[PDB]
Amino acid sequence: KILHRLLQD
Amino acid sequence: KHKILHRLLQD
Amino acid sequence: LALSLTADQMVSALLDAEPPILYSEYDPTRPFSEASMMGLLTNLADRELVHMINWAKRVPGFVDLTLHDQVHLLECAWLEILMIGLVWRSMEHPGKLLFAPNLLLDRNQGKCVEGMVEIFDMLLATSSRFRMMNLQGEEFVCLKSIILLNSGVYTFTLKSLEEKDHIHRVLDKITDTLIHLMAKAGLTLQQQHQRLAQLLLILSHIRHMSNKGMEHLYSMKCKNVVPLSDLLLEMLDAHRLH
Amino acid sequence: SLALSLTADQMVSALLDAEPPILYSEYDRPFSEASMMGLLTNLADRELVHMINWAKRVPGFVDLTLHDQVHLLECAWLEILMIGLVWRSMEHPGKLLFAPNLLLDRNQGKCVEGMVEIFDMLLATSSRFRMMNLQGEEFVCLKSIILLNSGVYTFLSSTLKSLEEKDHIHRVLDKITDTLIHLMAKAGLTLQQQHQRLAQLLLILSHIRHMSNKGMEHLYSMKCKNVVPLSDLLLEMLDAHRL
Ligand SMILES: Oc1ccc(-c2n[nH]c3cc(O)ccc23)c(O)c1
Ligand SMILES: Oc1ccc(-c2n[nH]c3cc(O)ccc23)c(O)c1
Repeated sequence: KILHRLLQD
Repeated sequence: KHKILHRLLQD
Repeated sequence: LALSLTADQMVSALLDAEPPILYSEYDPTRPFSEASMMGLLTNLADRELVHMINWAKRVPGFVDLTLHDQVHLLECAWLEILMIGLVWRSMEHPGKLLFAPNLLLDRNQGKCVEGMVEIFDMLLATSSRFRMMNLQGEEFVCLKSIILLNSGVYTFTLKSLEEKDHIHRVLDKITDTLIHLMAKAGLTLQQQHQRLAQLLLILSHIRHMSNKGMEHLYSMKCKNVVPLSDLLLEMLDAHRLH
Repeated sequence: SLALSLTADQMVSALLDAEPPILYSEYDRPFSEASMMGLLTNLADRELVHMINWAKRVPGFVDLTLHDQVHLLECAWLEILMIGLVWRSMEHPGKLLFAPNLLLDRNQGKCVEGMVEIFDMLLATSSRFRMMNLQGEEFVCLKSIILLNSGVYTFLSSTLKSLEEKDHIHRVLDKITDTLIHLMAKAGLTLQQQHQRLAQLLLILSHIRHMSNKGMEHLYSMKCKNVVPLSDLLLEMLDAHRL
């Protein structure tokens, strides 16, 4: 879910 | 070391 | 000499070298298990291997290479070569893999074997892609020879480096043959390079499948699921997986 | 939308200034396997953060759904790291320039079990790039082809929304092809020569894929061996390949 989060920022 | 690939690549 | 051949010479050469399509030992009086499933496919692979070795020797320029180099290229490429054959044959059976005319499997049949459904799924995906690109017999044979000459090439004192030049020159012809086929079919020049890139980008994906299937087979082997022919064993030991 | 409308020179330009920076390692003296593998993974980790931002700048890439961009980095990440490494090392025969302060030669890769073979492959690739006199503008294109190509067949959904997703990625990839060819036309290459070089370039991406697969196993075998404390993000990128 970190990658997920990092793509949103 | 007598490998089979080796061998068949001669036949 | 492979380098002076025209494109129609090159394509016939590759078309007449094509191996046969083999039949599986399939025993439908037998049920299915991971084990019988895997026995049937590794028997098939093993026989398909012998033909390959002979198909390879009729690949223009291939017999030019030293035996160490030839052994090495085949050691690198054998499963991709079996996988691209497979995907080619399955082209016209959507959602099934035609391992052999008497062994046509769908993905639910994959379930039998631990680890297979991942690989099967890839193999179907690629078949679909081939079918959506309307990939042609003539283009297939070139793609196959590109896999044999390329896949091992980067993993090679003096004769060593002049065998490199040589493979590269033969691969430069197959590219020529590819484009000329695409010109002959009436693709625009922009469509020539676009299609050419697409068939080549699929080779990257076939390599990923070979690497996974190699690991997959290795589990099978290390789990004593199926006995492996010394030839398949040697092919497998080539890639020192762990 | 506007990704497809781009000219060849604007694609090159888009890519050239999306380029991430070169990062630095950390500074020594004797190398254990632990310290070594710790410097390389600390490095990989920081580099992934910048890559996520480079992907977002790559034309057409943010047009894709969150899940599909996720999937594409999941598949592409170590290849992307690797082509950047091979590229940075072109100008240094025999050494891998991980970081300006971390330039390692073959003998030093025998500090870590198993990574010497992979080292050699990375060397071979760099040497090949050198042999072709690869250009920075071909490099940035190669690197985008990898982002977009590497996960695209492993999109298995048969929904309407997902087919035009693939076609879009397939249309972007066609532009990047157009551009590579544009670059070679500029260099004054004949037509035959252009198809030969394109061919040569993309065949190399097959070797980079194999390299990635191998480095991925290697990285999984260190994770087990509890040598290196890997970051969370590297763990979860690594965990994407046993899914
Ligand atoms: O994970 C895998 C991948 C491929 C095979 C395989 N086994 N047998 C085959 C015969 C072919 O013509 C093509 C592929 C195979 C296999 O037995 C396991
Ligand atoms: O088997 C491998 C493969 C790659 C790395 C690695 N570690 N750190 C890296 C930084 C890069 O820019 C490129 C690759 C790496 C590694 O530590 C082990």
